[PDB]
Amino acid sequence: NQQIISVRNEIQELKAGKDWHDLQNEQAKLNDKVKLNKRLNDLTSTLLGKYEGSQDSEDDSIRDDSNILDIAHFVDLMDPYNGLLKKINKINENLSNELQ
Amino acid sequence: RESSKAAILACAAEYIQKLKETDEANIEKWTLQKLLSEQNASQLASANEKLQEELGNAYKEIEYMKRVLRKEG
Amino acid sequence: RESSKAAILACAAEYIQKLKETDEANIEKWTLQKLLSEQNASQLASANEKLQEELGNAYKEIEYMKRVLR
Amino acid sequence: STSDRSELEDYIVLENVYRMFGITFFPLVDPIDLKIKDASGEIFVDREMLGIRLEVFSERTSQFEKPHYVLLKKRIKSNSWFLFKHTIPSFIDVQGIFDDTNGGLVISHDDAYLFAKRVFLQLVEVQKRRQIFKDLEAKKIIHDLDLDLESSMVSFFVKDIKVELFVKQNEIVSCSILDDIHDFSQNNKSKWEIALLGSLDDLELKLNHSFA
Amino acid sequence: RVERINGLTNLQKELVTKYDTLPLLNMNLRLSYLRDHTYPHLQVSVQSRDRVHNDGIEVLVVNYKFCRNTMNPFEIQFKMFYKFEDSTLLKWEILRISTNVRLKAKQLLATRNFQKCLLSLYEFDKIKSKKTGIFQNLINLLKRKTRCYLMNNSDSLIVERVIREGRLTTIKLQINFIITMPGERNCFLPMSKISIALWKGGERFNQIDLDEICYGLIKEYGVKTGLKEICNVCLFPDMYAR
Amino acid sequence: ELRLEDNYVPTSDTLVVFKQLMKLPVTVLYDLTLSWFAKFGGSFDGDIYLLTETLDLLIEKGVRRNVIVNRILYVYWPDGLNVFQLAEIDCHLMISKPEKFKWLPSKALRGDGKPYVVKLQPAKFIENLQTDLAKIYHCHVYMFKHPSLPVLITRIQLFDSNLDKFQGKPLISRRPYYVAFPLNSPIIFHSVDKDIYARLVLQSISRTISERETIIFKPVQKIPVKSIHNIMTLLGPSRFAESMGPWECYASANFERSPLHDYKKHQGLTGKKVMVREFDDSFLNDGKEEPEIRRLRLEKNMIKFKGSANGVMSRYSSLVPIEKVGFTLKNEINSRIITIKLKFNGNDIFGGLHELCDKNLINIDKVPGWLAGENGSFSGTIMNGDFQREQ
Amino acid sequence: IMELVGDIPKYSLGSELRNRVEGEPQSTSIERLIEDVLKLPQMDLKVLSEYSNLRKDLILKCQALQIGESKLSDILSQTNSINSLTTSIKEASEDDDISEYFATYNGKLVVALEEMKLLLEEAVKTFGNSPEKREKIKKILSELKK
Amino acid sequence: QRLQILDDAIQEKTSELAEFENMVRSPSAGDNAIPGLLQIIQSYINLLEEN
Amino acid sequence: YTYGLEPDGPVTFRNDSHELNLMLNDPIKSTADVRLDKEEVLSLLPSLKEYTKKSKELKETMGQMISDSHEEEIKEVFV
Repeated sequence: NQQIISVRNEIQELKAGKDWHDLQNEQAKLNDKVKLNKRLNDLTSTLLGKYEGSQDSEDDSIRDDSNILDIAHFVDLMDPYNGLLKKINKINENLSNELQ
Repeated sequence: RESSKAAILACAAEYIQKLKETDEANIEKWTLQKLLSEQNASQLASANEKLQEELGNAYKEIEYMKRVLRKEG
Repeated sequence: RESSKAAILACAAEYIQKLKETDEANIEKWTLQKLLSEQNASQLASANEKLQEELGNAYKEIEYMKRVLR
Repeated sequence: STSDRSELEDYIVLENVYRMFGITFFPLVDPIDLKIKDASGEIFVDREMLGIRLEVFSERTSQFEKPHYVLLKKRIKSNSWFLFKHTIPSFIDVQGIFDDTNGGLVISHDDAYLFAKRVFLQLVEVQKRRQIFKDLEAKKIIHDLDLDLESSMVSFFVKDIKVELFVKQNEIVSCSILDDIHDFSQNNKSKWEIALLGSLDDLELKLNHSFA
Repeated sequence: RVERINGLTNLQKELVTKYDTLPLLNMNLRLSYLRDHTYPHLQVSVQSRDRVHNDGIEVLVVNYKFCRNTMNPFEIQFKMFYKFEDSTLLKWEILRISTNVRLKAKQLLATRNFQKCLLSLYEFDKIKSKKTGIFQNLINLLKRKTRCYLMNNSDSLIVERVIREGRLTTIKLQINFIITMPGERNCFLPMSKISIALWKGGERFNQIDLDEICYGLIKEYGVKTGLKEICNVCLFPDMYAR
Repeated sequence: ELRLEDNYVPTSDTLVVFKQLMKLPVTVLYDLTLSWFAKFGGSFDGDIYLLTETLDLLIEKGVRRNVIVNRILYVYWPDGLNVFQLAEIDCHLMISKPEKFKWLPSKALRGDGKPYVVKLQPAKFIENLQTDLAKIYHCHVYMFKHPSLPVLITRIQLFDSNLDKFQGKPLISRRPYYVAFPLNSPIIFHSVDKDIYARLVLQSISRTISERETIIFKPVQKIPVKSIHNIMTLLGPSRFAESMGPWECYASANFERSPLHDYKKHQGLTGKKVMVREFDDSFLNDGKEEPEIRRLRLEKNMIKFKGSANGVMSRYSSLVPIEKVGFTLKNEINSRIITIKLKFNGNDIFGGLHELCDKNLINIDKVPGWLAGENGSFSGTIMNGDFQREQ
Repeated sequence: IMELVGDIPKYSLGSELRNRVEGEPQSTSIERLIEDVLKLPQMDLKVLSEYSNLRKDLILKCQALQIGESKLSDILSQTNSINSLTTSIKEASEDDDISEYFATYNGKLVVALEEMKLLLEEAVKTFGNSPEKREKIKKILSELKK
Repeated sequence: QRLQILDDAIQEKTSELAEFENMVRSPSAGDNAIPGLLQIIQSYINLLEEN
Repeated sequence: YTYGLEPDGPVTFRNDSHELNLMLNDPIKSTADVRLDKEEVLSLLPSLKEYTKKSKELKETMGQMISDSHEEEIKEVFV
């Protein structure tokens, strides 16, 4: 009855330690860094030829941002309050007032 | 801030061995730092010198500038 | 090792103090030579960025080549 | 005088208008930290103290909920803040947020406002759940219910079926349906339980649709 | 001695008499904590304030000015009615908006819960200012070594260098910093996004690896130094081979 | 397998349980016994309606409690009550006389040192804990909520077999153990006992709560606390925690009303009054006095020891009375560290100090906050003007 | 016989799996399911083959999920922007007139520019300086800074 | 089934986007006149703020 | 920073994120080199092809409108 409680307490104690967390976090950081080094070397070589790889094509466009960019630009242009036509009306009236 | 003498002694021993352990890692990190720093310095020096000779090729291309200029005036 | 308990504790205190001092000492020299290496790298980079800038500006002369062949 | 009583009027009306923002710094001090400068016979405060008030607009009543407060003090040597007293409940780890901000070296009032905004959003993420659940109760979309303090685990009877939910901020992450009904086969149960997951804003709509 | 204090009390005597811990009631102090310690660059003023004593309802019309961008501050005006008793709001109305932000803020102001609208407008202003700051710093770091063109109504910029590996081989990079107003799907605040694009000789590089490069380098070095360093990588490899 | 059920009967001394029963009023006895007969019946012959009218006619005749207790212990259930009833009587005893029981706090932590806000559905917890405990000891577990607090309370009792005895086959009882859970907080409350059985119990709760990530309990205080109300106030999820002592009004939060509140009654227009302090130390030097200034001096003492002029809870009784505190000042003078360790004992340390301040044996302006009551219930060391809880 | 096991052992598989395999989980959480199934290890031979194929298919399924929500959020932001613009034009016009709003955009531009021209060709061209032409040219630039 | 109920939402939103695409559509050939007028305007714009 | 002298970089990013409320391109989870492939996800979510082509059609309509407006040229004289 003593021994079982002792071993259970040890089991609980082990998994809550700081080192157990720190080692896993460090390993994740190592993996991230090595992947980053791989990618940077690959892309700089691709920029400089002598690449001996792929990293140079757009056969698919599943991941993209041009959509939101393009529509935000258009919405800014078509704005009924800041649109180019509203702008030109304001400046036209200002110039007319200046002239007359 | 331990209170009991036994706790004081135990904490003192733990603190002593922790300091001893920390010193070795602190020593070890410096060699890696030296390696990284000298690697970066050598890389930057190589960049500077090969940019100097790339600019040498560029002044040869400025001799070609000067030829294209003679070929028109 | 030594006999009296009070002597043991006093030696422990001395040991802790010298450990702290030794751990403190090395940082200074490491940081000083680190700083010297850092500023050497900094001035070499200050020259390298020049070399960069006139190499880039040389494309104006490259235009002076290839815009003759308009 | 007459001017003072009448101009306090507009200034505090603007102060209302500023409490209309929710996150609201307010001043504070600690009595024991006052001392004398020994030559001018003048008093001064040793350690600065900042107060934050945390008001959330209750659209359910068009009033504001009972506010929350968090209070910060400066260390003696470090010239940096530390979390001394606060009203924020313990399930909001304000100390951890403070230690996370700027690596723990909270100095600037901008860092303090970052910390304050974090705790305020964390409080709004509680009131936002409580408001919608009480709204569902009010319109009889659900029968009686019981809530935990932070409104993260919630139990309710819809008509006769009863459900257990565990929600993060704005989102349901797990669901459980407990009652047994003739039409409530395991496949029916499973697809109901799966459909109940997602953002909380759609829960009212989908529950009303799945009324039967 | 004994003193009577109120919202107008001098802070010095409030402090000298301070043996409690309650909030300091000094009223301009609360207003300042609100106005220039949690909402700096928010120049607000109440335009009308009459209360209808017969109905017992306060009537307000209050005007705001957000001046993070002093070159073109945007403004807004709320009319507002509350019960003046039992602490309840009746209604509020946006009487006026500066045209420069009308559309971009309308969806936010279409939402109720004024707290959301006002403080989100505030954070929108500061985030726009920071966006412009990041771009201008990058432009400064690159201007003379590589001329560079801000475009898409200040949302994205372009940089360029001519690779010398091949004869006049060009390399082209452009970056995006888009700010999105809230309203739909997690929070209620304005939020921003970064993405980059690269070309060599007009040939676009696959965007997955480029995005992950952006991700990693920004996380390692922040947006500022991270993006300066992105430009170092992409616009200066030939120097960099070793 | 070894999980017990409600119909089993333990063994114990009859006189002790009789004395326990005598504490309860007549009405609760009537209710408990009606429920027990409804669920289990009894040796008595007749319908519950017959039992109802017998108990009635017994009570309108003004019979004494002894008759009912003797009936319960000698005719209705003469051989002994069930484990369920034994747990129920202790539940009622705790609810009726909360101040008779002691508690200790314990904090739940996860791997990264963060607080783990425990959120608990009772069914999974109880089944898992019962299955975990049954493999080692015979365990009966009873769970209930406090009538007036947001806390779930559990009673755990362990049994073992048989001094000498023949084939009667009972299981002898043992002193019980208690645990409590606030709804949303990292803290746990449990009884004060360090026998191996309590350790086994607490370890079993720590094991069973987890279900997705490891969990460990870290004690935060070494001296017990009474009266579950008080420990809930001190460390439960509430506004008073980290706003104790002079800082209680923020926990009250009634000083400030919502902004849309009426103008003319907003307290800012109306204000309040306070006393001016004195800083040149005339305390040790030395009826020639008048009422008003003395009144506000007493108010000053009140707020310094209570945090509000009206004195939010006699004038000395404090919010949560503290029986023991041990402090240790560490100050540097001429590059020499000096230790002073104060030890206080009583029923309310800070109330007594407040009384001494009223009698003018202590100078209010030189009482530090930690001595006034903030960091309440925490003994600790003060360095650099910052309180630090003892390890 | 302690050691012989022709199966995976217990406690080596996520909570959702050790619940579902032996009984009804009493609750569901897709996020828990995906971060549990992502832990499943590599390994009769037919059972092993179906295990590997099914696990790979499941990993691809949750990857497809994640990709889907990633695109979904951007689509929602887009639709919000378009809704804002459409509402603005709808209220500005007070009728639909929206296809012709976009079409007559360029026509309105050219007519606005020529009616501008007939006065600006002196009001700013003959002024020939930013300060001299302030009210028109500098106003245009200041508005170009909004 | 989760993937399917993502998929249906993507169809719905793409239908909205297609509706707006049909909304904005209109023909155009004479952009050259606008370009010439804009060049004429750019003449004065440069005369004012060519810097 | 990580191993030379035990940072400024990651903490700078954290503050930038908490002050900007900044999106950034998240990675994609994987296991045992079970990496994403475009064909499988595109088949499992058929919608993405329709989304791509109709967003394209939208983009060409919007772009030809923009070019006919010459807004880029009109704004170039204000850059």
